[PDB]
Amino acid sequence: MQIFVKTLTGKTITLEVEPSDTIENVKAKIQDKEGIPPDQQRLIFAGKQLEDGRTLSDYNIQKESTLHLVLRL
Amino acid sequence: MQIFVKTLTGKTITLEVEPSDTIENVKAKIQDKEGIPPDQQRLIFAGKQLEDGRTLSDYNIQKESTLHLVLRL
Repeated sequence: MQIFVKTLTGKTITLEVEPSDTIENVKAKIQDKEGIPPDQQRLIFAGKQLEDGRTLSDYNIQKESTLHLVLRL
Repeated sequence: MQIFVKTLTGKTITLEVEPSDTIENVKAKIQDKEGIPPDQQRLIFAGKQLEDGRTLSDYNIQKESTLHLVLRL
């Protein structure tokens, strides 16, 4: 399924993911696509800070859901 | 299908597109036709700022629809 990751800059990037993907998997995919280290990534869906060991299905992330990416040092 | 892209200068350019084209696809076509880098392009349809990962069908873009192109640095 495709999901959208939207940055505070307004840029959106598309990722092809599985419901069984974890948040770690998604950060590693953002690392591969955009070069952002996972430790510098904060992901948010539907008002929740996404925690590492849980899956997209756990958070009810679905086709063309938009997640928010906030960068942090 | 043909769509029209109208600039603030009044110039209109014609693009042959598919409903499955994404906004990224359209900006790459404008890049090819007019040499404008995709990062300098802002596309607007029917009052909405067009976001990258979505398709023309998503936005109800249709035959001979007019989009608006605003350039940005």
